[PDB]
Amino acid sequence: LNLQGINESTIPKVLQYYSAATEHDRSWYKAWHAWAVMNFEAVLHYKHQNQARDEKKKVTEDLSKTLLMYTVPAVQGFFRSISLSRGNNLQDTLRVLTLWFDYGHWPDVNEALVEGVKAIQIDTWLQVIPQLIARIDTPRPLVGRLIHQLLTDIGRYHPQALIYPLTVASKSTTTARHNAANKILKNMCEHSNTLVQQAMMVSEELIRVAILWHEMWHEGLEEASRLYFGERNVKGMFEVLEPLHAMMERGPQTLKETSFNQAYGRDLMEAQEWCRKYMKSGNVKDLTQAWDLYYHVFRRISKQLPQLTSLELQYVSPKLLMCRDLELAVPGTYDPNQPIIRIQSIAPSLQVITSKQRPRKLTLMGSNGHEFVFLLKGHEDLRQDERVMQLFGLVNTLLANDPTSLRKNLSIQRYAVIPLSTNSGLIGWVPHCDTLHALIRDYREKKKILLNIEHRIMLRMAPDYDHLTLMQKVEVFEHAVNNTAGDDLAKLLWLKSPSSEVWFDRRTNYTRSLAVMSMVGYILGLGDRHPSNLMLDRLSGKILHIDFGDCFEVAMTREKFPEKIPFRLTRMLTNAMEVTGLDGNYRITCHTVMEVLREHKDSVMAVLEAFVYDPLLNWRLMDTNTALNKKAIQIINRVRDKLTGRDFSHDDTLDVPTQVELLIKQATSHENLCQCYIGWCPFW
Amino acid sequence: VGSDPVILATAGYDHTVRFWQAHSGICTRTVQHQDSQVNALEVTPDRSMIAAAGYQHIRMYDLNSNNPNPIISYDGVNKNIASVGFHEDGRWMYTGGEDCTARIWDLRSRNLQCQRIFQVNAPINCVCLHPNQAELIVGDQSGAIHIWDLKTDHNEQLIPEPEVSITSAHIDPDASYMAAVNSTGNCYVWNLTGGIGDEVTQLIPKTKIPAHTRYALQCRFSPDSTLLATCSADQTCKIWRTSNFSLMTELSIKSGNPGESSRGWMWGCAFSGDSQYIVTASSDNLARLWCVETGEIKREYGGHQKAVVCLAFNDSV
Amino acid sequence: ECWIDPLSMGPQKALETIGANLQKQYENWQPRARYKQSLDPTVDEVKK
Amino acid sequence: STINLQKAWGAARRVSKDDWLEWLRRLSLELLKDSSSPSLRSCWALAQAYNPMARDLFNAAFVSCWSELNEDQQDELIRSIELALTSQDIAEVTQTLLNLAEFMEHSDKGPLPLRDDNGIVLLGERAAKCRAYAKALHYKELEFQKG
Repeated sequence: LNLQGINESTIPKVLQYYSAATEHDRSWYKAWHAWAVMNFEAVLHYKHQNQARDEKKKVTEDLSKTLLMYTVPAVQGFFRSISLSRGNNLQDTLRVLTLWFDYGHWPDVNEALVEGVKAIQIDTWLQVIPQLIARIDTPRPLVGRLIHQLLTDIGRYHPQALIYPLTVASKSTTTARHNAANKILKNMCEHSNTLVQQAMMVSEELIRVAILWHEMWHEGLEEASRLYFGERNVKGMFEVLEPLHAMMERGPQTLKETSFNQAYGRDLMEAQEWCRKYMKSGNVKDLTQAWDLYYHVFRRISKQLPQLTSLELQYVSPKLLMCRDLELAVPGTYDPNQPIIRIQSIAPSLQVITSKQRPRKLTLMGSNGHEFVFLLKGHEDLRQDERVMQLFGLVNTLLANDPTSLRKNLSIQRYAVIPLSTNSGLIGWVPHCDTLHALIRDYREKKKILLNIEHRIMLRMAPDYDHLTLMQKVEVFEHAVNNTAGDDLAKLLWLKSPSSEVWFDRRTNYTRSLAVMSMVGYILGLGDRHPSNLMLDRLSGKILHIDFGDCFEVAMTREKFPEKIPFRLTRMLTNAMEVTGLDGNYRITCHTVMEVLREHKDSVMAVLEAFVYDPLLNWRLMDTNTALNKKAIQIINRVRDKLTGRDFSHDDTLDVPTQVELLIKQATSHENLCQCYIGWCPFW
Repeated sequence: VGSDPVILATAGYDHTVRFWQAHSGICTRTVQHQDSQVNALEVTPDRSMIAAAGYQHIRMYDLNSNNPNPIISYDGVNKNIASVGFHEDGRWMYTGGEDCTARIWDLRSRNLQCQRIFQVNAPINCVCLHPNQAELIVGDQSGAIHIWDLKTDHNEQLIPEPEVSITSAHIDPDASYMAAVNSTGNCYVWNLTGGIGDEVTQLIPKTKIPAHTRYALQCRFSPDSTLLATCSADQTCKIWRTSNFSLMTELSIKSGNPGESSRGWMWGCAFSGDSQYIVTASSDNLARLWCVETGEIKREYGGHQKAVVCLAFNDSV
Repeated sequence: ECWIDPLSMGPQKALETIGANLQKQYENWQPRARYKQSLDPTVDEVKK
Repeated sequence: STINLQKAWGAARRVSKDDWLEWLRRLSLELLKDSSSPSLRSCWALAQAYNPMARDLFNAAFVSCWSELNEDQQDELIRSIELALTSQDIAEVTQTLLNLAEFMEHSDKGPLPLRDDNGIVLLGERAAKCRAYAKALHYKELEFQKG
């Protein structure tokens, strides 16, 4: 394959070889994995050659026989390579899913899968419960029927792995998903029933906590004001507000909802009368009375919201206060090996974080006795973060397996992510952390240094900084960098550390962890890494990345304030490392991480392809664009080029040392840095 | 300003355009330029009105009358205007922007909209009209020089070095050599094949001069076409003789002291009417009238609050 | 304070709320009287 | 309250380990007795009975004293610190005074100026013989930053 390539003549040969290998060593894992992956590539090669030739009657019927000739070997092989690995079957199991979803509607592929699903252990599928439920409503009946039957048996053993994603699906807006989820829950109830009732309540109450009525009305009136006064979209304005009226038409379910309907509810209903009068009259004087009432309550809400520093369970949701010694386990703690750390009790106070989104700080008491703190984000879809955490899990596994990486103790710090709806969900709170922006703010206030000193110097030297040409920007940026000592993080890392011996260990961990997430972020495409989005562990020294909202080079794609920096390698971070510079720990660590990922490119590619192609996550790619399948294919191709090292130039392949060096130059280039949005803080 | 034979305008971030006098060094009159900086000035060959290319507006101020509002405010553009050309007949006006779309503007026509467009891949950093008035050289951030013909539209794309932003490029009045400059600090000289009707305009690479260590900013031949001044971010305005491509004189504005960071970039090189003197703007807010042969600051112009990015110089009788 | 936790409501709102409740409480005994609250007053404010 | 201190500074007649250890004990107890903050001054009696108590308050006694001193006593003290480290260095005494110099770096007052440059060369050489290679590295990085 390395000499010739993949084509019509090699595939029959390399199959003869891998088959012989399998014959001579049946038990050998690699012989089955290689045979399986080869068959699977023979499928996708003839599929993409069909679309290249046929798209661009008899040929599709021949393609049916042709791919099914290679599909049944692939399935049987992946199932056998799963049992042999017994703990490193992620790649193989996802490939089974990709094959099942694509071709499993065929009787022969279905049969092979049925026999396989029987043979394979049920613990293996727990890895890929997200990907299964993503296709819970597959239009193909023969596929969907076997999904249900598999989920059924995942319910009967390890139900804690299923209740959380099922409860989210059960309250999905689209009818087919929630129907399937309820039909599965109906079957789950017979085994336990107690778990289903508990999780359905807890999740409903957590959603109520996650977005209160006055918070929903606030975001709704903001959107409706932008539609009306901005765009002059009156019908779309009613589409924003009419769910909020139907929301209150349930009635006051808690004391907070009672006092809301008391104070505002009367005015909102009166404004709805003007809206319903406008619907059958069409007067400006009618609708202006409604906007007067809407802006009346909006201003009252806007005045209230800063005062809502904390929410008491007795008021916001007393159901959760009553909850004692629940069997439903703490989210993202369940392990089939460990004993279930079930929820003991919920604390009465919720320390509401004062941010733009106003996240909560949920904290649960475990049955083991340890507290578990969480972050309840509202209106921020967390399915991306969940998938990204699956990727980091894989990468940590790969680094553990590599001896060089293991010796260096390389790993990515990750945290639990548990979605609750399309809007809200729980994030696991990482302790002993604080954002880089906060650290620099507190250091500069201590040392009496102006927080925005670099920005102020720029605007002093050239007040039109935003509107300056590229060369002009580079001059101003460099003049600021030369006239500011960028050592704040290094200095504060020293002062914070109790002793030099600890400090050195903190700095070694910091440097290696940063390099690991620089390379991984580059491949994944993670942009928008301003200092508020990364936080530093004040004990271990490891860096943590949060808020992976932008992926697959969205920042580069967007016209406004495009980011040309692959990963954050600013001067302050460089100073925090060894005095010599990036040439030391950072460069050597990058080589090791890149080499391991390139060696295991197939595993990384398989995981990346599955979640990108998922229909639920297709929305992000469609928003990035300006069909959907073509855009996804291009993104996957770019990621593959990065792993090979042909990203910089397609014509010439680049070795790992050469590729790393080019990446460092681009990240540290003055011209690229200047373009970056000022909020990114290119000067820290 | 206008009635005086020599013109010497100056403008930068301070939103003014100060018209100096070369013989004295006194600010005759300023002109306001709000909403933006000025990226490139240009006196018209007719000398009736100066130009001032800025952000989303090419303004053109009067040279004869004093203290007037902008005569022309060509709007309808975005992402700045890097440079402005002028047709020697005085009818057509060229521009270049970061929108990767060259244009041509008919001053005589009252239409706000432009006339022709030459879209390219990467943002256009500099324009230069060929003296024959038939070819339009167009640099870009990717490195690709072009020659958009003004009659056949046959752009002959050319990349001296891959993936280096070419920042300026000039061609001497006798159409002998064409020089280009990139952010590395090289000076690619090209020998012009003698074609006018054929429009072959073949560019033969002569010498890559290793002019500066850091980013170079502007190059421009003299009207004599004997000297090639080359400015850079190293605070030195080198002057290369066209024949031998050697450094005849090095005009530097360095401190002469290691303890002085970012004194200011040098991006001005305007030869005198007879190539005896050379004006030079710097980011230290000061214009400097240098001497070509000796290398001495004859006069220094001060009074600009902010940096000085542009110059204008016109000795046309 | 006046059967109101001041730290629950935030500083400024709590002070207004306690003044309102205190008026009601007094209005149980003397409902027909002009009430005029002073909340962290100055000296002139008390004088006037 | 600087007669016994100046004897403990300009003695330098110690030709063994326990001699310098005795100098340390006398130095610590004199700083406690001196110390302006009475919470420390109260612990002087216990420190005489128990050696660990005296050593745990060493850095705090020093800072309390070193702030009161009107510069002249600071030079008298720093000169004595230089002599002790440079000549007749004892591992136990050294790592005490190295932990004092590190504690002084973390303080707002700033590092004690000894023989110029805050003794970036002396303390590095001394930490190297103490085999405190992380302190050695930190100090050697400060020297690299200067040149």
